Amino acid sequence: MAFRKSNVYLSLVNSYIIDSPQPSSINYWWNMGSLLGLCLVIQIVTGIFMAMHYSSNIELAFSSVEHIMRDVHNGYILRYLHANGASFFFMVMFMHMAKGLYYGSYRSPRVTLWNVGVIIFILTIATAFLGYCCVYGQMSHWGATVITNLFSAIPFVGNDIVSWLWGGFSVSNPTIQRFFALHYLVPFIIAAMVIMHLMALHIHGSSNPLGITGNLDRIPMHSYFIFKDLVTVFLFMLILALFVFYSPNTLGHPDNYIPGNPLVTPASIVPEWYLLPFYAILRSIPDKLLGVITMFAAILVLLVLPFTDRSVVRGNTFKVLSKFFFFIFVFNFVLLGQIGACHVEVPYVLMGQIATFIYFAYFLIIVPVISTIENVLFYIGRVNK
Amino acid sequence: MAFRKSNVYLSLVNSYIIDSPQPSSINYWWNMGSLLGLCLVIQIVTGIFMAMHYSSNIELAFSSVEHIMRDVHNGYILRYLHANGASFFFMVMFMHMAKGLYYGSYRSPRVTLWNVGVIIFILTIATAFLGYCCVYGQMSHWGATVITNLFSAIPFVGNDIVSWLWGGFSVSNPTIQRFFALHYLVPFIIAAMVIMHLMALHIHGSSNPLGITGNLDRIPMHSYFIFKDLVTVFLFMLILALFVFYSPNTLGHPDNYIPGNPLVTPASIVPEWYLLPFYAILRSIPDKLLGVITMFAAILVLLVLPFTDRSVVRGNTFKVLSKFFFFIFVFNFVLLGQIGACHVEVPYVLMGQIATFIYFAYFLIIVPVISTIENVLFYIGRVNK
Amino acid sequence: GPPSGKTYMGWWGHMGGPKQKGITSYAVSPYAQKPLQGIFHNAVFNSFRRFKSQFLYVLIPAGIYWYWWKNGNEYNEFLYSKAGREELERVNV
Amino acid sequence: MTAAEHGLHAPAYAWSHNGPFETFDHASIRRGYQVYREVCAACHSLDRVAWRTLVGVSHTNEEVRNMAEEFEYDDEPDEQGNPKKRPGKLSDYIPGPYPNEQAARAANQGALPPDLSLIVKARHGGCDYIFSLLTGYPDEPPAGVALPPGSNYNPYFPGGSIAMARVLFDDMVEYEDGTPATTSQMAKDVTTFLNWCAEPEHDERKRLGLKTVIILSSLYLLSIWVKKFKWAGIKTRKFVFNPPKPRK
Amino acid sequence: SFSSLYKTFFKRNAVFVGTIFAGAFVFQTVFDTAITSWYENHNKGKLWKDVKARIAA
Amino acid sequence: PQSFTSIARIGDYILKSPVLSKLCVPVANQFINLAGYKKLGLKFDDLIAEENPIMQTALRRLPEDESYARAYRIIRAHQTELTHHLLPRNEWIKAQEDVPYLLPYILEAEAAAKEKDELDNIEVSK
Amino acid sequence: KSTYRTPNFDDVLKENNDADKGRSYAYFMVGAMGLLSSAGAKSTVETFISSMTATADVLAMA
Ligand SMILES: CCCCCCCCCCC(=O)OC[C@H](COP(=O)(O)OC[C@H](O)COP(=O)(O)OC[C@@H](COC(=O)CC)OC(=O)CCC)OC(=O)CCCCCCCC
Ligand SMILES: CCCCCCCCCCC(=O)OC[C@H](COP(=O)(O)OC[C@H](O)COP(=O)(O)OC[C@@H](COC(=O)CC)OC(=O)CCC)OC(=O)CCCCCCCC
Ligand SMILES: CCCCCCCCCCCCCCCCCC(=O)OC[C@H](COP(=O)(O)OCCN)OC(=O)CCCCCCCCCCCCC
Ligand code: HEM
Ligand code: HEM
Ligand code: HEM
Ligand code: HEM
Ligand code: HEM
Ligand SMILES: CCCCCCCCCCCCCCC(=O)O[C@H](COC(=O)CCCCCCCCCCCC)COP(=O)(O)O
Ligand SMILES: CCCCCCCCCCCCCCCCCC(=O)O[C@H](COC(=O)CCCCCC)COP(=O)(O)OCCN
Ligand SMILES: CCCCCCCCCCCCCCCCCC(=O)O[C@H](COC(=O)CCCCCC)COP(=O)(O)OCCN
Ligand SMILES: CCCCCCCCCCCCCC(=O)O[C@H](COC(=O)CCCCCCCCCCC)COP(=O)(O)O
Ligand SMILES: C/C=C(C)/C=C/C=C/[C@H](OC)[C@@H](C)[C@@H](OC)[C@@H](C)CCc1oc2c(O)c(OC)cc(OC)c2c(=O)c1C
Ligand SMILES: C/C=C(C)/C=C/C=C/[C@H](OC)[C@@H](C)[C@@H](OC)[C@@H](C)CCc1oc2c(O)c(OC)cc(OC)c2c(=O)c1C
Ligand SMILES: OC[C@H]1O[C@@](CO)(O[C@H]2O[C@H](CO)[C@@H](O)[C@H](O)[C@H]2O)[C@@H](O)[C@@H]1O
Repeated sequence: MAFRKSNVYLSLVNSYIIDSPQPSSINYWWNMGSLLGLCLVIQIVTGIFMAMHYSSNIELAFSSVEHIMRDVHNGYILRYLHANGASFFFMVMFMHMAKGLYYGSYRSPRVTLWNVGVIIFILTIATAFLGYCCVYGQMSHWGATVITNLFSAIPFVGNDIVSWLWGGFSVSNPTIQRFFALHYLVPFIIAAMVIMHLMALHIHGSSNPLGITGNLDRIPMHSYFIFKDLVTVFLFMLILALFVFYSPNTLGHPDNYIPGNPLVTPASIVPEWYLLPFYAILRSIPDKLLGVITMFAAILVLLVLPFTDRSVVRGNTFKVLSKFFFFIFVFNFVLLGQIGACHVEVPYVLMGQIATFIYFAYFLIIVPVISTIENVLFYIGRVNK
Repeated sequence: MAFRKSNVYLSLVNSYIIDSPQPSSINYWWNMGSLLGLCLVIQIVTGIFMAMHYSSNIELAFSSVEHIMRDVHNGYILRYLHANGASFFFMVMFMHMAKGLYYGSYRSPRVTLWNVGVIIFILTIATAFLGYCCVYGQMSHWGATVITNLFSAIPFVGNDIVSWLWGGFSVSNPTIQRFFALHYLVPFIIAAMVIMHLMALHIHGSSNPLGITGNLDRIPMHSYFIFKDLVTVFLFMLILALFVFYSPNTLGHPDNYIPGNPLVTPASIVPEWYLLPFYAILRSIPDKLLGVITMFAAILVLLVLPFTDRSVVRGNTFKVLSKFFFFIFVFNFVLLGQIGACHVEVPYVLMGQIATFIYFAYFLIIVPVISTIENVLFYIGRVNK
Repeated sequence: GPPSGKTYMGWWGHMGGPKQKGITSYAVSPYAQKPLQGIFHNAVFNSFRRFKSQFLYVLIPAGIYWYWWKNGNEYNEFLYSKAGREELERVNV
Repeated sequence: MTAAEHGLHAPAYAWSHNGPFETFDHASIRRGYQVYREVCAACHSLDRVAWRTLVGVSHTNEEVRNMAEEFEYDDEPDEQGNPKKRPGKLSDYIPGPYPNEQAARAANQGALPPDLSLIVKARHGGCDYIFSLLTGYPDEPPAGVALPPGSNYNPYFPGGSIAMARVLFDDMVEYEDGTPATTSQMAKDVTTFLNWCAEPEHDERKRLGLKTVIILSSLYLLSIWVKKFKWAGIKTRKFVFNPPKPRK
Repeated sequence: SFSSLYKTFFKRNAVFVGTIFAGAFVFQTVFDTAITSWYENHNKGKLWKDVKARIAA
Repeated sequence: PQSFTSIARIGDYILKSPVLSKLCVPVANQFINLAGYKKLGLKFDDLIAEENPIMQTALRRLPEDESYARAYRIIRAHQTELTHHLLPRNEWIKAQEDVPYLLPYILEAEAAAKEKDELDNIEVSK
Repeated sequence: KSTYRTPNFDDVLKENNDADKGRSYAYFMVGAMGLLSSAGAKSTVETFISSMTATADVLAMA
């Protein structure tokens, strides 16, 4: 047999990216995964090269990033790529998750693939949080304070956990140094989870836009999808370059260009854009503990989808009501993000609470009710007696 | 089928650690590989926890390690475990490599396994070098200076490569900060290389002390070898603990408790013990370029063994001459280390040069000659005519 | 290698689909086709035709949300203006 | 949030560095440095800017060497361990007016004038906000507004009450090149200098961006064509079905 | 990209790696000079070079 | 997830009710036409997710002639989909042709599986 | 329908002569993509490599 098949190492490359049988009809939404792999590579490489010039000590952190921006040759490119890359990582991940939602990718036999994906989502959010803390600007200090404090809600031992995470009385030197060490580590854990994600994907292959079997007409990954993925790789790079070179701080917060100050929380404080919808969900609950619980539940609720989707067919392509409500969910998520960027004022509080209810209702009420109605509609719309 | 075999993730665990068919006769020497896996884990875990309290800035490095020794709860345990653990990693690796040499583990069909092993050896040496530099004691600064200068021997571009490695005019702040970033990275590359090592091993399985096929009598890894590996895991931990708690600085150099001084190289300078044999080989050549080439060649020569071993049987168990010379090679390697610990004086210089010749002669002359002779002795010692 | 659990996808030669018979496919080499000039007129009419079938599924939900947002935003701007101070005190507490 | 609390929105001025293909106006940066030195430097530090970075941007090597030498920096102690001073050099960073935060606040009625090295990137509005602030002090605050003793009214500042008073007044500086030193001209020039202080890579970044965007645009278009060619056989594939004759 | 023009240089063969790499080297030089000239000319009068010249008095 | 035995139970109830039948069926007809699967040459039964034991049992029992026909519709649908077009109007599946050809095989398999589960868990009342 | 009666492809088939038109266009596209990608990769590697060279603040000779 060919060397690419007989060799112990190349056989893996061949099974995953050369001879892998792909459904002939997968569309451009199936290109987001390769984009996520690219993002992870971009982040790890730019991150390692910046780490060579970074100092984690709380008194040196902010200045070391400025040193990267000013003194390191092409340092500003590394930093803007890493910072804008993180935003892009989340935008593509949101699209990857949305595609899965729309096409019923979370359904059996891909429940394991979906669950590993949820874990990766959590690790990625955590990694981005740790990195943001490393800049040690005003948003870094306060984001570090608030997020670590989320654990103080744990009854009985909460305050002890927070003091442990801090390594002191408050977010200080011990905190930033451990956050950087951890920021370096998690991306490697994510890489290992991505391998687990790919292993789960490989045993069943990808789904397709029709939601039916792809076993009757497959085409090899090599050439077809290798070159189709290249199209989006260049589009992604083009757009990222536009931000990196022409509008590098648009996706960020000006307050992070101000060194962290333990005595002053700026009135203009706002979380990173990709965290806004979750921030809005937390803010919607006028209780400390329930707010924290509800926010984490917003992520964990993704795990109930294989069970609440009662439909007999996979995906939304041929479902009128499901398609409509999917877009209701999408814009509701964007609204949640917009509410998060607003002050806690009338009528934003009520809007946020309603949008929060809608977010959860989608998974727990809308999907099961609508999918059941649609099963019956498909039945009585043709059968007769 | 059983879940451990059916599940996508568990099947790998079952395949490598539970149902893996092991030759019934492998002895305790086959336990070194599991010990190397343990070592890597120990280093990575202790390293990460120490990283949380370390500062790579050249003016803060040495003091941060002292901070780990003095202020961090159980910090001295983490540091002594990491430092002594590194020494044990090399001792076990030398034994693992010696085991392979003795039993012809490098022979077909395990050449790929052996070659991947050589790469791991090189990466482990490089990793340990980078880590030693991070302490920033006198041996750290001078070791960093000498090792980086090894590349200045490359014609035309050598000096430029060295300046690039330094990030300046000499081993300074940029050098230490990049070395720490790289020290964090390589262990993960080693982990990836170990996975590749295990993959090559898995397709042919382990060899055995008889050097013949193990296909007629296998026993499952689980229980038998899982519990046999436990015996040496505990012995390893016991011995390591004796050093860590009772004699933590015996394997180190006192000069590394003196902060690096760019203006003074101590007369008492000596490389870490596991590097002494290669150090002696370099010192044996009265020429800059050839000394460097010869030292690197001492590692690369390991790759010719599958080709220079002309024997028709695998391993030394039934070979009088081969066993004798294997031990000549082993003690010659120890002598090289002892010579490396001595000053450049008579008659150590000649002894080093002769031992260096014996080291190379083993792979290039002794093995092929003795193996050819033994092939014939086995033939004429029984056949009539 | 050890026995592994069966799935719903195989590999070339045994993909796991139903036996096929009676279907005949035909194809022509990319090298023998017009240099991708049949784009416009053959894809410009189809484009937007596909989105004409989908736009309402996206646009209506978008419209509902954009108007809900604008309404709340305008009400907020009023509540914090001099003219809205009376109502602000009322709805705030 | 009330209008006062938010602060008046800063309008969009036509900065010559606005736009993807535009570099900074270096004559404006040069003039802006003079405004910083003669006016702002009395209360504002520029800690992250090294003397050497001004070379080839707004001044010659000789000019910066002469400027740096007008200041004193701590040198290494003498052979007896006694402290000693030395003139500034290109490698040094522009010195601030105060030895510490306590001194800074004592000289400004309790308020701390922020370092301006990154002020343009550290404020929403960037150049527009900085410019509008400097030229936005009315002679008197709007009716009904009680200004806290020591404060100054400026609509562009959130809350309207700012510890910095108007510092720019017509002709307070004599421009080396002959440019009339009006309040708005000085504000425009100093803001441009401060934008360069915050983004010294600006000019090169935009040049590299042009190269990068052109290459990636071409690559993206090229990949689409290559993809279409590689997929042409599949895209035009034709299938026909002839029901098999019943028997097995 | 005319068929006849391509054939005069490559005769129905695709461009080989060696030529691709060699061509990339030439492109890098010419492209950089072209972009730099266009960029500096577009900003003529704002650059330090232009300002340093203006300061003749 | 929802069994076909359950879908049929609810559906038959609507169909056998003159009131509900007049109120629901027209809505269902519009739902199906808007679905658009027939425009890709597919019948509803071709849409059922098959990666489960019930469906595999049903598909295995499907007579050869119909199996070959289903294979063609699925393949043609994938080809049409990848070209981002619909089939020509004359190739669309007609309402009269959108028959539940697989449903009886599915219901039979479900009934057998339900009984096996019941028998596997039967309780003995001494 | 007879399997010997091939369906109509005229819509996509090259009517005019020169059976190498599609080839020349295709190879020019692939070639140009390989060229710009090679220059892009080189620029990228050099960008990273140069970030390790002496920083602006250490190039100060006293
Ligand atoms: C955003 C910041 C992150 C940056 C990452 C960017 C990565 C791209 C993400 C966009 C995406 O995934 O869109 C997929 C959507 C599905 O498309 P389909 O599979 O049904 O296409 C059939 C196609 O004609 C085949 O056509 P063909 O392969 O021949 O060329 C297709 C097209 C592909 O363009 C792309 O690269 C994607 C936009 O090339 C062109 O003709 C463009 C000419 C300049 O493409 C579309 O048709 C667009 C529909 C609207 C989606 C809007 C995106 C929401 C933000
Ligand atoms: C500092 C870093 C290292 C620290 C960790 C290292 C731990 C393991 C390294 C030693 C090693 O691998 O030696 C293997 C060698 C081969 O042995 P074999 O397979 O032919 O055994 C048959 C056995 O009786 C089966 O016997 P059994 O399984 O029933 O028990 C064996 C014995 C095992 O002890 C061990 O822990 C392994 C050494 O348990 C005892 O009864 C001992 C009572 C205290 O065992 C020997 O005979 C030792 C030869 C000495 C050479 C050592 C050179 C090192 C420089
Ligand atoms: C880059 C190149 C790297 C090369 C590194 C060279 C290694 C350096 C030294 C490593 C220390 C351990 C040496 C390992 C040698 C043992 C290898 C081995 O596999 O030995 C098997 C052998 C007997 O096994 P048998 O199967 O033949 O016994 C007959 C059963 N019927 O077992 C025996 O004969 C008994 C083993 C006695 C070991 C003596 C070791 C002396 C080492 C001194 C330690 C260093 C002190 C500073
Ligand atoms: C570092 C992040 C991730 C990487 C690198 C990654 C990569 C991939 C790749 C290469 C594919 C196949 C191609 C595709 O459909 O796009 C895939 C499929 C899939 N991924 Fe991910 N993924 C990531 C995160 C996630 C997350 C966060 C989820 C869900 C919460 C997820 C859910 C899925 C599912 C269900 C599929 C199957 C899609 C289908 O075939 O219908 N992935 N992923
Ligand atoms: C999963 C991949 C990663 C993600 C999602 C991520 C995300 C981030 C984020 C959001 C920031 C803040 C950027 C800013 O606002 O300036 C950051 C900073 C940083 N990251 Fe990462 N990162 C990743 C991997 C890495 C790796 C592997 C390293 C290795 C040490 C690294 C090193 C750094 C450093 C030194 C900074 C500080 C400089 C800067 O602010 O850009 N990152 N990262
Ligand atoms: C972090 C480093 C390493 C790890 C974790 C590792 C691990 C393993 C393990 C678990 C085994 C199976 C059990 C055994 O024979 O000990 C093995 C076998 C082997 N390893 Fe390694 N190894 C490492 C480095 C090396 C090196 C440096 C070489 C050689 C230059 C090497 C050569 C071999 C060979 C040839 C075998 C087969 C032995 C036989 O079955 O006869 N290994 N290794
Ligand atoms: C194969 C793995 C590793 C090896 C062989 C290794 C080896 C070494 C060595 C020999 C030293 C000097 C010890 C001394 O004399 O004090 C060192 C120091 C250090 N290593 Fe590692 N290391 C490994 C992995 C790691 C990892 C993954 C990290 C994570 C950042 C790490 C962090 C450190 C730190 C902070 C020090 C400085 C404190 C000290 O001197 O112990 N190491 N390492
Ligand atoms: C044209 C030269 C100057 C420039 C460009 C300048 C610019 C600025 C800017 C942008 C701020 C930040 C306002 C904010 O937080 O949004 C500020 C604050 C301040 N400036 Fe200046 N300034 C100049 C001269 C002065 C002078 C000469 C003094 C001392 C007499 C002074 C005292 C202060 C104080 C006390 C603050 C703090 C205001 C507060 O937070 O309430 N400034 N200045
Ligand atoms: C990465 C590290 C490499 C190290 C390789 C060493 C392999 C040894 C791992 C031991 C697992 C034993 C599992 C036995 C089992 O599941 O059998 C279970 C029984 O387990 C027990 O009775 C507990 C034994 C306690 C062993 C202590 C673990 C030591 C932890 C230190 C090891 C650090 C690496 C099934 O037993 P049964 O067969 O009679 O029904
Ligand atoms: C987190 C990552 C974990 C790693 C997962 C493994 C993924 C594999 C991806 C690696 C792609 C690279 C494969 C190139 C090597 C293939 C050639 C080969 O194996 O030739 C090998 C020899 O290889 C060597 O000596 C060294 C290989 C080191 C490779 C280091 C990168 C020939 O092997 P052969 O198949 O011909 O069998 C030998 C006859 N008994
Ligand atoms: C280099 C990276 C490491 C290489 C990856 C391979 C090695 C994996 C070793 C890890 C051991 C951990 C295995 C525990 C998972 C086994 C249970 C399982 O897969 O249940 C899964 C569901 O798993 C999940 O939802 C999340 C799994 C996340 C695991 C996170 C560590 C059930 O899958 P199941 O096999 O039952 O599929 C049904 C077939 N009719
Ligand atoms: C490790 C992956 C990092 C890739 C980041 C992708 C995001 C797009 C902008 C990247 C710009 C960084 C370089 C730069 O500024 O160069 C600019 C040119 O950039 C390009 O041509 C970019 C095209 C991308 C081609 C990349 C192929 C894949 C790289 C694999 C490397 C083995 C400027 O070049 P210069 O300094 O003038 O020589
Ligand atoms: C050692 C490692 C640790 C402790 C890791 C912890 C990770 C925790 C979670 O990740 C899994 C967490 C980041 C994730 O919660 C699900 C996010 C959605 C939290 C979103 C979040 O962001 C904020 C933020 O960014 C801010 O910036 C200035 C300020 C903030 O309030 C003012 C918030 C905030 O109120 C919330 C809820
Ligand atoms: C960024 C990463 C880089 C540049 C990695 C470089 C890796 C290089 C090699 O590893 C692969 C190298 C460590 C390896 O050479 C084969 C060793 C055997 C080198 C042995 C070695 O040690 C010394 C040492 O330790 C000292 O300490 C105080 C002092 C030394 O002279 C006095 C030496 C010395 O003269 C030699 C030859
Ligand atoms: O602290 C400044 C001090 O100046 C006064 C003098 O009346 O304020 C006047 O001048 C300021 C300078 O621009 C204006 O901002 C202010 O609005 C104006 O009344 C004092 O009121 C003030 O405390």
